[PDB]
Amino acid sequence: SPYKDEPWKYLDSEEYQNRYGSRPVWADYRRNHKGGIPPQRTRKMCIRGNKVAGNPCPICRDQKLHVDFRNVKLLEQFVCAHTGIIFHAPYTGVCMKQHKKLTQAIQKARDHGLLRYHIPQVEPRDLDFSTTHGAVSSTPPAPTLVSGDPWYPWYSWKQPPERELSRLRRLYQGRLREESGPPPELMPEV
Amino acid sequence: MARKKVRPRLIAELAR
Amino acid sequence: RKPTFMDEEVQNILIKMTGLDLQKIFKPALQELKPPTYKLMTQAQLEEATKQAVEAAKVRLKMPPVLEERAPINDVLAEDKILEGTETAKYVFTDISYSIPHRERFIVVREPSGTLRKASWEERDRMIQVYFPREGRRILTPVIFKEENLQTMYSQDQHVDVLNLCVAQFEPDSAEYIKIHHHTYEDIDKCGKYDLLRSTRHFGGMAWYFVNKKKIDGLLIDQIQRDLVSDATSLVHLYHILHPDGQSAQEAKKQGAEGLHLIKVFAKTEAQKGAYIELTLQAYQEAFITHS
Amino acid sequence: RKTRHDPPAKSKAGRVATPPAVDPTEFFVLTERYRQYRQTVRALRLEFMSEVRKKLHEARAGVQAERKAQEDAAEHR
Amino acid sequence: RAYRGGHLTIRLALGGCTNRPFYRIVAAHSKCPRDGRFVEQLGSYDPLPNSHGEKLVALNFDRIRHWIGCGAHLSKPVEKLLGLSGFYPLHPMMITNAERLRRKRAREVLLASQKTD
Amino acid sequence: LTRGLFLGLSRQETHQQLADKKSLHVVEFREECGPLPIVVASPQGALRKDPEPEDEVPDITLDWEDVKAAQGMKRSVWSGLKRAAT
Amino acid sequence: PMKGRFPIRRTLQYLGQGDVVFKDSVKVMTVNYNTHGELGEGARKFVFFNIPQIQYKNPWVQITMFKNMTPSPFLRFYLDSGEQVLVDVESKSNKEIVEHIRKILGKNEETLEKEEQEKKQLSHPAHFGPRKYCLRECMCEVEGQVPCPGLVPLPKEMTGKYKAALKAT
RNA sequence: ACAGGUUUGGUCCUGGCCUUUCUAUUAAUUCUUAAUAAAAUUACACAUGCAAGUAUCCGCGCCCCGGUGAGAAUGCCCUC
Ligand code: FES
Ligand SMILES: [K+]
Ligand SMILES: [Mg+2]
Ligand SMILES: [Mg+2]
Ligand SMILES: [Mg+2]
Ligand SMILES: [Mg+2]
Ligand SMILES: [Mg+2]
Ligand SMILES: [Mg+2]
Ligand SMILES: [Mg+2]
Ligand SMILES: [Mg+2]
Ligand SMILES: [Mg+2]
Ligand SMILES: [Mg+2]
Ligand SMILES: [Mg+2]
Ligand SMILES: [Zn+2]
Repeated sequence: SPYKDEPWKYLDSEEYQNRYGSRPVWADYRRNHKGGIPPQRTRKMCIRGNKVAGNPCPICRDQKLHVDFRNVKLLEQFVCAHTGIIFHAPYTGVCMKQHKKLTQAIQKARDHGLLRYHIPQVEPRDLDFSTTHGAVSSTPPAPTLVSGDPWYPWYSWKQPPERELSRLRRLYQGRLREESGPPPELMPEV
Repeated sequence: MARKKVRPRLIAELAR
Repeated sequence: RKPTFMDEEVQNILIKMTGLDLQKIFKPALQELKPPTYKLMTQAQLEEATKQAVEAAKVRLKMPPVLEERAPINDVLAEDKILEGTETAKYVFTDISYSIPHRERFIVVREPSGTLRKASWEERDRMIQVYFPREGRRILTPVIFKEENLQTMYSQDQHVDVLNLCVAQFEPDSAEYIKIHHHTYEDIDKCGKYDLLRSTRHFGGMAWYFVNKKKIDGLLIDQIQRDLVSDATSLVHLYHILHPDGQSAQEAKKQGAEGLHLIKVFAKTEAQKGAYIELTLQAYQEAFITHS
Repeated sequence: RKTRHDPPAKSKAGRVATPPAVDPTEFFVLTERYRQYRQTVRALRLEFMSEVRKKLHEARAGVQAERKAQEDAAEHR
Repeated sequence: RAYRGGHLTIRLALGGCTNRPFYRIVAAHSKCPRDGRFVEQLGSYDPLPNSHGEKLVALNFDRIRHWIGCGAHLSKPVEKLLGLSGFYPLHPMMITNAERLRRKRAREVLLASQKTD
Repeated sequence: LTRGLFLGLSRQETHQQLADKKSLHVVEFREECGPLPIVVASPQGALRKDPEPEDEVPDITLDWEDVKAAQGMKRSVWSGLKRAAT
Repeated sequence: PMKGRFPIRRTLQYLGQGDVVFKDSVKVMTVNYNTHGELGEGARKFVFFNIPQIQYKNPWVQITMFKNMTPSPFLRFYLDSGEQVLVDVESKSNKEIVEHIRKILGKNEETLEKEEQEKKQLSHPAHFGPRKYCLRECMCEVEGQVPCPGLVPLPKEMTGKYKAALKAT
């Protein structure tokens, strides 16, 4: 349909006014169910492949309607004016796939400011605004930090005395492994 | 914890 | 002794500057509506009910604190070159305890280079929200605060909602809070939408911003057109306190006038465009005489 | 997991253990690090132990505790 | 559950679904199961980096030193985790693994260069 | 049901009639409007200066169904079901 | 409630709106009152209205009634240390007794508010676990973190099935 | 429960059964792929392999984890 450029054009068009009028889209749609209590879950999808499944939902019966965040008049009809909550699927009668699309589109629209919703007043996060404490202010450098020496003497690698190496070889003779020297200071990149 | 239907087991003490 | 926003003198001026409109401050919000409760009251009890709402209105009108830009945190507790390539990501450690205030918590990040450094303000606030969640705060920066999105709200005169969102999301002394508030204050000045924030608790912020940017021409014109004069001269009185070493404040000591002549002092001394101010004040004077 | 009274397996009944090879230079350095590491942690462990004693003692017979005890007693009379 | 003995230990409790691990820093009796009853939960440890490339770790410092003060043992990974934060000195096995990585990486660089020439 | 509904609705008492028979103001406390005392009807004529006697424990007849629902004890599988439009 | 003289007093709100919390040293409260005479109006109304409220907030305090044994109604309190508190009511109304009791043995407002404040920290918001005890159940319920694989499937590079295949190949 | 069907030539009243809603197992008919959760007849008898070792000898550990719902109105909370 030649309406992807501006989905809201259809709402302002005369065709929408002639058919639906002032009342919402879902006003004239009635859902056929098994008895007095309608099932809590509507159809998953009514546009399976290229086949329309029976009585279509209000959104899937006229393909010129597009569910996007740009148009607000269409999305307003699925949001309560006073309570400010999103209508559930049984309330309108739309299929579950389009109901998920409506919820995501409405949530996206509220994130872009295109739709009004309640904003409660929030108190400031902190009671006292003080940057004096040492958690946020810089602490004096450690004596080992300015010198560049490691924080502990044993962090670095030290060559053991040769006498201790001889003792270990005697103790672990037979199952001894090849020794290695000091580790490289910096590791190159492959 | 206890109940009113406690049975006085004796073999466990005998084995010990 | 420079003036501050928490002084009693500035607070008392701003309390009566914003006014008190019960209908606007108590607006039915889009929430879960419940059936109302009815009761019988006499004339005396009605005034008692009214004054209780006034006290509740004053508490609901507590202006948010305004501060300057916070200094960046650049501190390194230790450096360990032995762990230069041990891990690829960086670890963030947060001290969590219900007794320690959030301003004193330790947030330290272990960069992959092996440096034990404190977390910056941008990441420190995010970590606090994750482990101490509260209503209205998004972990990531919302898309609503982009420049393109703000203009859409501003075109829909959503200025009051933008300010209320900014205080809830960002920290008052943060950089993002300052630029959003300043951008909102700049836009309402251009469009002359000062009537929107009349009874809003955020009116003190824009008034303080204007008195520090020496931009009072737009605000004074609107107040006169609203026939609110007793508070209009208070704004001029506020200007002298904030900027004593000025020609306008010197004229007040020289001439020593009162009432509307205080506005005339500023109109012909420091007002950038005093032609509109003087003409509007002249228009107010002739209209008031006719009405009286 | 097995229990005390069940018999062991048959295939793995001859072996006992096979310790890995020992690097002479590396093992001694690692042993030195552990000896200093354990000593440092032990001092911290004892430091935390004394902190618990201080906190518990203040909660039992601290100065504020006597103030609270006298206040309720004085109010009751 | 009534156990014969056991020692109080601070360890990591696994959680989450498959391919998405999530460890909880908890303090429980040594003889209880990994996900069993515990005394107090201290913090959390996210093993997977987020969009910011950060591995979040939560520590209850005042409570952590309380249990250590009363004689609580620590497992291998929690000591390494505490060593990284700076509450404890770097674990000796943490450094040795780093040194092994450098030597293996140095051998890898030399091996590649020898074949190149 | 039809006769009972119309008889009950025709017996409804409005705010203005209640105000006139009590000679006191009636104040509506909207929950979403806060503690704002909205006035909906005023007693035309003389206004009584005597406040209503405040009873500590009111003597009113309550329905057990209303109290059960208020306390959160009705857990039927038909009360909270989602239905179609009005 | 339909049956009863005052059905309102048998709802949860009425039992919960009475704010009289005895100290930890109060164990037994004995109330004696008369069923005849105008002087006992305060005592009888206190028993008929306030006693259920007092017992609801003090489940561990024994309350016992005695009718027509003493011509002058009175209340007797037994403490843990054996101390006996005698309260005399002969003309005091329903409200007066509650205020009098709340001051001699009731807890202070500052004590009650600080008691629940220390209780809040038990449910620390930073913990994880079941919904009944903790707010969140998993780290994936935090925006920014890696989501649960059930909702959004994970990339193949991170799946352990793909990791094992390349190691064996 | 927002209720509906059903007594009788027929109305009102009282009073049952059943429908409409959601979850689990088995069976019938049908069935393309991926991911996650879960995996449940039987306290009936069991082939075979495996589930507790570690460690310079001493020692420590060996239903602790795990498994099951047979038994017992057993218990839950709570004091010690
Ligand atoms: S529930 Fe969090 S990873 Fe699945
Ligand atoms: K029926
Ligand atoms: Mg016991
Ligand atoms: Mg066995
Ligand atoms: Mg699992
Ligand atoms: Mg019949
Ligand atoms: Mg028939
Ligand atoms: Mg089957
Ligand atoms: Mg599968
Ligand atoms: Mg079990
Ligand atoms: Mg069974
Ligand atoms: Mg059985
Ligand atoms: Mg039996
Ligand atoms: Zn559809």
